[PDB]
Amino acid sequence: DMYIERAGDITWEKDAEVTGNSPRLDVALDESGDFSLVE
Amino acid sequence: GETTDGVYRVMTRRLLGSTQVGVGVMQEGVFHTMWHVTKGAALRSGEGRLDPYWGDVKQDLVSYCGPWKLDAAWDGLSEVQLLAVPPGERAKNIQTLPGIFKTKDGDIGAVALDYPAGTSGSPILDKCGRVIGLYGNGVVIKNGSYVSAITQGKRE
Ligand SMILES: NCCc1ccc(NC(=O)c2cc(Cl)cc(NC(=O)OCc3ccccc3)c2)cc1
Repeated sequence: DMYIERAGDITWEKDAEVTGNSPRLDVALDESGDFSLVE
Repeated sequence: GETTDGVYRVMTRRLLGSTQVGVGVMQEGVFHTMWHVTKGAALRSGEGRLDPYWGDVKQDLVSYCGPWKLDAAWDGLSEVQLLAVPPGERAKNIQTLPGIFKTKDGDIGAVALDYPAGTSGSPILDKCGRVIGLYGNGVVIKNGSYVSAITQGKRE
């Protein structure tokens, strides 16, 4: 029996920590909703 | 139960202790999460029950109490924020410039941020605070790291 608990408001935070890169990848999506890399 | 708009943890008592299996968004009385988090099962909110309303395994999305309400899209130019809700940890906004998933059926925004599997369903937002998609379905690239698609439904 799954249950939910509030974790916060959905708002943009000014001066939030900035990280992560922006890769461009060729991918395929199968009928089961799984993404895979196409090379 | 609690129906106030916001981000929520999805918990289960089936496994050891109380385990967080994912995250979701409550908006306009509808609860939005990823299919792999709940597998479409019913949810509890206090003494109330949330019943599934719509879902699709290929999109990896599910809505409860009503149809999918989130219809904002990434503009393809601007930075976004992942409002990450990791298991046992406080909600935290992380700003990033999305990458791209190029598919035979079009391009999708992607976020290269590494979080535990129980973070799936955390919302990705634009500068107006609108949810442009959910984090948690993507791929593992060469280094072993994670890149998630920005998964968004359709508002009928
Ligand atoms: N048919 C769809 C089923 C499905 C089922 C599940 C998922 N999602 C995940 O598994 C998931 C979600 C998030 Cl937010 C992060 C990760 N991270 C990830 O895989 O990182 C590599 C790694 C992990 C742990 C230790 C070492 C390396 C996974 C998607 C889809």
